[PDB]
Amino acid sequence: AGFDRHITIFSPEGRLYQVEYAFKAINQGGLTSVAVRGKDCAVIVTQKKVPDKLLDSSTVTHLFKITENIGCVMTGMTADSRSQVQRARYEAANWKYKYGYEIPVDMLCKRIADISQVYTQNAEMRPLGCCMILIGIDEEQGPQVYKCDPAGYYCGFKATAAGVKQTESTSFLEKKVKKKFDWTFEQTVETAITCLSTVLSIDFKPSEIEVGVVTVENPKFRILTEAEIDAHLVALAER
Amino acid sequence: RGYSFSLTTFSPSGKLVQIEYALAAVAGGAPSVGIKAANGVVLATEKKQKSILYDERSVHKVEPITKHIGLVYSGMGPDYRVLVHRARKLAQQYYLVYQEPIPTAQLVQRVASVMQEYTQSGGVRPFGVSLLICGWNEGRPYLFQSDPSGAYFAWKATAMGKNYVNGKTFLEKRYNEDLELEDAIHTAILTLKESFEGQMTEDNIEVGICNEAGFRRLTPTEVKDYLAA
Amino acid sequence: VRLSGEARKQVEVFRQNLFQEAEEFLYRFLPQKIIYLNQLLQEDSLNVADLTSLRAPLDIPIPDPPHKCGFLPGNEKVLSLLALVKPEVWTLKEKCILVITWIQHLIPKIEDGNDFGVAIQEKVLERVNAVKTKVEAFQTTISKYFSERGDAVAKASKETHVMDYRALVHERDEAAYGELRAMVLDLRAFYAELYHIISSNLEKIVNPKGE
Amino acid sequence: RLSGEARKQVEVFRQNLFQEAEEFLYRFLPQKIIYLNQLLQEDSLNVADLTSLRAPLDIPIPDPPHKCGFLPGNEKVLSLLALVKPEVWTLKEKCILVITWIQHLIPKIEDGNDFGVAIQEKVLERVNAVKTKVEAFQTTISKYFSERGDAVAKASKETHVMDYRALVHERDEAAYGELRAMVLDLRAFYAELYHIISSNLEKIVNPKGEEKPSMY
Amino acid sequence: VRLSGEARKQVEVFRQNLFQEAEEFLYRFLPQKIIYLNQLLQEDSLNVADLTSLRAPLDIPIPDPPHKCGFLPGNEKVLSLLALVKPEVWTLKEKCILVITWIQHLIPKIEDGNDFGVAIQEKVLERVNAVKTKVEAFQTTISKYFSERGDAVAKASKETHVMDYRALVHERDEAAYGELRAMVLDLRAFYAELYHIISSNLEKIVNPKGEEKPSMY
Amino acid sequence: RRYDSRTTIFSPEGRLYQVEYAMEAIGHAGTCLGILANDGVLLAAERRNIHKLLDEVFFSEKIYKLNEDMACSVAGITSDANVLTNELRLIAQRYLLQYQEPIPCEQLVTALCDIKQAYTQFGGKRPFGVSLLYIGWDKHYGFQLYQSDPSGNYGGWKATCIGNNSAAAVSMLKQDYKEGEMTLKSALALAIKVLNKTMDVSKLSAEKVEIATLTRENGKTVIRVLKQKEVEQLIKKHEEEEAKAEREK
Amino acid sequence: TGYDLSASTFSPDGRVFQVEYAMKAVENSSTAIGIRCKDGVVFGVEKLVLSKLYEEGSNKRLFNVDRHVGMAVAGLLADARSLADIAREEASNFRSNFGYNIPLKHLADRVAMYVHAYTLYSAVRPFGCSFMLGSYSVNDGAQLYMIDPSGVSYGYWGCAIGKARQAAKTEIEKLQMKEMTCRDIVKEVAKIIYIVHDEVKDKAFELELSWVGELTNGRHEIVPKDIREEAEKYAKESLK
Amino acid sequence: QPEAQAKVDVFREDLCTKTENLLGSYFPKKISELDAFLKEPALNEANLSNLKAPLDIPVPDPCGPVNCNEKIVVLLQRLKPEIKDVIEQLNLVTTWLQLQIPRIEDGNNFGVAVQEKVFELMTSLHTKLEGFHTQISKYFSERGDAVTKAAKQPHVGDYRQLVHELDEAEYRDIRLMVMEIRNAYAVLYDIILKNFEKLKKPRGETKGMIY
Amino acid sequence: SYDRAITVFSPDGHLFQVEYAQEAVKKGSTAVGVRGRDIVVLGVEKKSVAKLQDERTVRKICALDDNVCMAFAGLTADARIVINRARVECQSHRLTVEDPVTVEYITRYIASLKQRYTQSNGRRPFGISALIVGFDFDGTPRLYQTDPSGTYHAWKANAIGRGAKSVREFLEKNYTDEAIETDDLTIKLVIKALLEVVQSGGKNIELAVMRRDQSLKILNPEEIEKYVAEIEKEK
Repeated sequence: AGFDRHITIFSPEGRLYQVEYAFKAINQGGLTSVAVRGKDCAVIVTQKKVPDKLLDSSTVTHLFKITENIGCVMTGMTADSRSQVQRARYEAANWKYKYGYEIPVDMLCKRIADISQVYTQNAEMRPLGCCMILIGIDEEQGPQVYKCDPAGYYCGFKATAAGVKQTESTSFLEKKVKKKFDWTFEQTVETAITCLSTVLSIDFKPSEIEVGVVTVENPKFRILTEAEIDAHLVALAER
Repeated sequence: RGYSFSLTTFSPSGKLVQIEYALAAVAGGAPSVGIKAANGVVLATEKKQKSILYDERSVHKVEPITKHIGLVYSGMGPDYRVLVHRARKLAQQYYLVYQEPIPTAQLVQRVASVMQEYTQSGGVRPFGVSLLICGWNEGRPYLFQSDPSGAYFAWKATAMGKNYVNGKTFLEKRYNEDLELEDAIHTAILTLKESFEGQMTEDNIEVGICNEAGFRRLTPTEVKDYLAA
Repeated sequence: VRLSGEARKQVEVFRQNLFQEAEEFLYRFLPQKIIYLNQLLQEDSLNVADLTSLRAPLDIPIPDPPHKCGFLPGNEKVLSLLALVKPEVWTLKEKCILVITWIQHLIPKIEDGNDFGVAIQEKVLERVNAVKTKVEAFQTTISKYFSERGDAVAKASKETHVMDYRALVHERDEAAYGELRAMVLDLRAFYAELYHIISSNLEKIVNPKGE
Repeated sequence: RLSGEARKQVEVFRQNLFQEAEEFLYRFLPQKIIYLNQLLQEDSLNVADLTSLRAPLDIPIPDPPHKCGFLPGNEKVLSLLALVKPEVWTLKEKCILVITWIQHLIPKIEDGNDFGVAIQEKVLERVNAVKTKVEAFQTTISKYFSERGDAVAKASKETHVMDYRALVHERDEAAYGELRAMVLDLRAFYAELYHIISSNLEKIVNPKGEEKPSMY
Repeated sequence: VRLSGEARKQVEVFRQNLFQEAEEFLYRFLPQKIIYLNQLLQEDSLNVADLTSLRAPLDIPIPDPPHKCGFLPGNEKVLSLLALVKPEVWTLKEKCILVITWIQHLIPKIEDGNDFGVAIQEKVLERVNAVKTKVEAFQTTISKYFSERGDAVAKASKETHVMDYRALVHERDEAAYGELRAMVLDLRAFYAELYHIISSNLEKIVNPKGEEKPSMY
Repeated sequence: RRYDSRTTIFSPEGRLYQVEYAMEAIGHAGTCLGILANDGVLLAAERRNIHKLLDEVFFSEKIYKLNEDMACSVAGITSDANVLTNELRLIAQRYLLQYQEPIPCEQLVTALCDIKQAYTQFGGKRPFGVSLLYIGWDKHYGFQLYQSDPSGNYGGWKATCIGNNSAAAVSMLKQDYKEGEMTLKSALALAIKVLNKTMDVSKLSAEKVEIATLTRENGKTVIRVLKQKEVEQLIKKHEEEEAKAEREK
Repeated sequence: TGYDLSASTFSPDGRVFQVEYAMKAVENSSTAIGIRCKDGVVFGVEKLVLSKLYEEGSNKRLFNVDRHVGMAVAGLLADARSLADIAREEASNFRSNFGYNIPLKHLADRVAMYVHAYTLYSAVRPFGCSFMLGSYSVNDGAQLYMIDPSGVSYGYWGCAIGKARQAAKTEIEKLQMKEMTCRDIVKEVAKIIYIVHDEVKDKAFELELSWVGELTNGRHEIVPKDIREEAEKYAKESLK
Repeated sequence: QPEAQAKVDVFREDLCTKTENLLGSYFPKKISELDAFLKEPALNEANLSNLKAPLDIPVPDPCGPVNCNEKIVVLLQRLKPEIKDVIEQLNLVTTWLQLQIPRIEDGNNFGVAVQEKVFELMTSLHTKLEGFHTQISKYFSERGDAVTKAAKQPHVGDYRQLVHELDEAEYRDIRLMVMEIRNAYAVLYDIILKNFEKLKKPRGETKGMIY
Repeated sequence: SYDRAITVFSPDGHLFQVEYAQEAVKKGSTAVGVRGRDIVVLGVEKKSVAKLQDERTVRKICALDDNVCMAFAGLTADARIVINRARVECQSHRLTVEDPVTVEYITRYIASLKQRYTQSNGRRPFGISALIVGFDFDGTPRLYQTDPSGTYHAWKANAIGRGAKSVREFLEKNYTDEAIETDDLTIKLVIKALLEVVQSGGKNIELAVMRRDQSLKILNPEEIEKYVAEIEKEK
């Protein structure tokens, strides 16, 4: 063949197989992340797996804060994830400097995604093998959830997942939105945790998951403590 | 052979085959339809979503470059956005220089020049997207297509994407120059109705129109009203 | 092609039966065959230490130096070993055919890229075809034993003066015993290698082009 | 330094080859295709139950514990053979003609602009393949008589064995099936030759193409 | 290596004889042979239409159901056609050998580049070796005909009751006639293909490396 | 093996095969024609795009005006054609800015051909897969017709055709063209004749051709595109004349 | 398979194999370990003596990348020295601009991003070094970080790199570093290195140790030779 | 000449219709029929001692006519039509695919490669099925030669065993041939159905119009 | 193997792409140059009119300056570029040193340009060889030749292009001090030499002369007809 092995060249069917391989690179990590939106809150959950006891559990995280009121969860290569996180933080601060107001979540996602496009069009560099999911509150639009992928697609979502169990998780979430009644903050967090736990079969403990939330009442992105996570987990088991 | 992989290499029989492959990438893209009515021009495309989870309001396949110009695409979504930003920038440069809204013909020339600019260098790939650029200038409608090759053509009506040949045949059967846009939108949704393989709804399609007023994306309620027929 | 309802049903039942049989062979029959071949190897008849013991009695009159031949039977020992091994040989050939067609049905539509899965599938079916040709060679040798021993015995009876033909008959029996024991061993090895390859590469074999 | 006679001789050979190629391609191939289709429609090639074409063998069955009369060949299969054999020889002749025509059309060897030459070699290997298959069919036709004669001679010599008698009947059956397959593939070969030559004719006749602007 | 004047003379004599003979052959002998084989296949004997004209009597006494076979001649038609064909095939093999040697002596010193001319020489050598193998196949099958027919008639005489051997003898004769006409066609075609390829590529064949360069060295 | 890649490697026997492969591309293009006459020079082209749902919004699909005093018709890749025409217009206007006189025809052709040669020679860029005819009037040499190729080599022609069936067009023009005797009307009739011969369509549609003429009137060049009525009249006259020639026999 | 030739490429199954091949580089290296305790961080390296000719205190794998941080490396020594120069430049730039000693987490992030730059581009290979960084500041505390050739960075209570990583990691795991103090940790680091050293394959080694902590007033420094000798004697005694 | 193209196009249209009908109906039906024959009790016999046929040859201390194994002969008589049919259908689809091959061109060689792969598997199937057809023929000759050897040498015991073993081997080979013909039909249907778009339309209708 | 890049040397140290460009020169139309005592004559064959082409556009002989002219055999576009570059260098040299260019100076410059294109990959050699003629300040006639490689050599008389070997053999035979004695004899010598390799005499040769202190003169077709007639008659 040879139509793979370079991002620039098109297949005879015009598919650009290299970026599709970058999509597989996300699943190679073996972790899953889920994001679900609510009427007044947006949450991100992801597996936290510590391979060795010696590792400091505090340092390992896939949840990062792009700015005070935006948070992200990265899935894929850890290094590419950290690099994209840094680029996102730079883009947000530069937006604030130039335009005088906090970057919208959609525009941040668009900037990061079009950067991913310049990666998937120029020859020498490779697409970053990571996926981003951004959550924030916009005053006009309420909560928001968005996802960047290695291709440059940046579509917004009511709820999403990324990682190895993405298809199972989106099947689960699709059923839940179809039986739409609402999602308050507690139900939002419960839906996220139930989705992740059901698709993985994990039956989590508080250490195994890390959750981050935004709410219209408290717009700042915060990563909940193990105690708060256990509080939500116990509520799930009780009912 | 070696002609297949290189972009700056004419194959034997003189074909730049990577560009043909980019056109094949366009053909895989979703259906898009453009019909130039006497008093307007309608751009329509399917916005079929993988799941209910997708939020339709987040992204649009039909975008305004200017007040009186808008365009739609079939092909690669990221490439579409690169060139839609570049098109908006080119139009604003024209407005700064001449203090007049850019003509549709001039804009399609400039964006096609950009698309050609990309094909020449080996380090870059062609844009795997084609566009239908519609506009109303000088009290006249316009419809244009711009391919990955960097070439542009002027169509009374045409279709891109999946089943574009069959859609074009359906159009040439159904097309009348005397059509008003009220009828032309119906013909466009029918042209797409040929090729969905699904039950079209207000969400599953995105359609926009241009006229003396200018380009606009008619709302989900509007397209529901037109779909009711 | 227009698909009749009955035709669709027929193709679907074939595919279903094939995939069910593939799972059954891989997970139930194959280990049972491995343990069976283990115990067969452990049997005393198949691990005879002294090959001169199975030297058959060939009764043809030594010619007096300067009358007729009675019935000469075949070696019961090697015949019994053949009775044991031959079913296993043909059984492995059948199951190899099953695995080959199962893999071929799992091969997807041809596309330009993401072809590493089909490459893995092609590698596995290449090994399976190699196992099948070795098994067919065992069948050829099993067929050859009878004809070769008959030629040798007939030649010895026709030419009683030459003793080397009698020595040859005894050698044919010894070589047959060795070959049959090797056949049992490598049948077990082929079964195990098939399990190893398929189990190791199952994800790509069943799902080559990603999702 | 060609003589006038030499140049005229090679010229007439080239022209006759070209005319024969055109005549074959545009007239002979369709006519033979329809004719072979008619042969396939014919009932002789379309015999359903091969027990019918089984021919009696009058070797005396031996009594449990004198000379066989003239034992004839099977009339049906030998007649079918009489039908098919000329067509096979004809196809071999015409494929040789196609090979010669292509080879004469092959241009002076030069680097570059070799795609037409590659097309020529590709069609040449295809016609060589059908040449291999038709000569193989000729060999099968030839071997049938010898093997059946050996079989019937063996059956006569050893009357006790009836496997040889079954072998004679089986050889007749296999010969009938092979003859039907031969006619079918002769039709297919003529059609495939027409398809490849007609589809790639422009490059086959003019591989290098039109003369260029001549940068020099 | 040190060469005597006599040694140089002998080598130059072989070289000049080979070159002049190759020129004479391709320019004169090849057209003559092309037309000769053409008229020969146009001859009526080669274009026999009814193959039963070719089949010859085998006087094997058919066995009556319940004495000796006379001299069984070879097929006069086939042996006469073979007498015509055999000089031509051996002649073609000789001339292909001459062409091979001519091109090989024209092969230049081995060198790193400008190897396109020697590549042309190698390609035409590939073609001439191919036709050499083909004519060798013709030469062996002509003997195979006689051996096979002799074995067939011996079998038919030995086993009179089998008529399939008699049919086989007739079939061998018919197949031989078909092979012979295809053979003369192929011989003419090989002569013509040799002429075409050599004439087309003679410049690079005779002068592969090409004219002397300006000598930047 | 392969000495046809990268457009910078001389193959053995010293041939640049990339430019030859590019010259192969123009043959696929729609035929374009130019004829030189005593009173004027014309460009005629076959609008290969004959899709029903296409609009003739532009001045011409194939014919381009480069300057007040000259025009061009293009056969080859349309994108490279657009680039080359933009470069041509800029070159002409640069000369007018510098010398305050119109660009000479040969000078403009030579400049663009220098660009086209440059793209051949340097490694990364492909040769321009374009061949285009130039028509213009200059004070030094009057009416002139020029042809260019992907190689960057140009020549002056009394009449020539580029594109599909260019050999047939040139063969027809050779016999028909009368040196020193043409007028614009006769040249238009000849153009219709050779176009009818080359173009596969039995009847020239008069929407499947575009004809433009360059003439000097009142001391100023005028480049005009014959309108559909004019070319309809021309094809009607040619059909009548050819039928009358047929009727006599 | 041409997927493994370059780092720009992806495998069809989503793996960048050049980076993994570079990760295999460090395993060729002799082991090095760093352990973090309450007082500070201790580093240790098993520096194999290739020849008697080579001077002692040469081929140092323990570098000082700033006064308050030290670096221990495994993998290609050239790439490691270059990475140390990069880290020193980053620390100096941080001091010059922001006016204070660089936080270790930030320094690890910057050098990790510099490393991660190389995995992307085709022109340049990934680094062939994996290195540990450690510092003590009264504000931040004891911090130990490890950077792989990929540019992944994490904080480790105990860490090992090189050939004997796994064995060293289990030995470190059975230690309870959090409660312990540095002057004991040097002895246990010596014990672990002497354990994992293979006498048959590796002829001899000279234990190279360093620490940073409150006992230094937050300066990374090479161990005083008396303490080195005490720890080495203890390690030889425990080895039995 | 357009008349030749007209006739050849009539032939190719007939081929396309016949091949489409073949895939739609005949291949599924034959898969069903052949698995039905496979599951028939006759093809799968528990003990080949029942398969054994008598040899009336005398045994030493002119023979009565020995007979073919009627079991083997009836199984072969039902098998041989299946082999001829599958070979005929394979030839039909092979010719169809060869006719669909487009004009050779530099670009868009994908679709030609798909046809090449399918043609490769068709060639492999052709080889194996022709081997089956040869095997059926040689069985009778081998059995006849063995019984004649036994008659010439009544004393030689293992020639009887050679005859019996040839019969058993042919039985097992018959059932394997039935399996392989079934699987050949299935895999051909699967491959052609999956790749039909490119097989029927290799280049594709799309025209770029860069010119 | 070693023929795909200009930079790479071969085993035995042959740079083969420059050799291929030198081969490309051989394809071109013939050109011939001869040094008379007071004339330098430069003659070039003409391929064909084609009957619908204007001869003025195609001219192989060109004047770099008042005192220097060249003819080329090889790629026409490359020749045009090299001619323009040498012309601008001529005027620049006059600008810089207030003196007219010497023939060896301009052939050195052209050779240096061709050499510059050979040395670096990413650029192909100019596929031309040239014959530069001029009169120096002393008034001595000068003839120089250049090739794609970048070496330059003075020649009493030479040819380039197709049939260069044959015509230069003829010229080695014919050339002598006697022939150079007369200007008409020099012109007739070059005309006979081109007649050695050309289809037809008058139609297919374009010839020019430079005198001691006069500009280039392309001889009229009538004058060439008269000279070939004089040459034809003498035989």
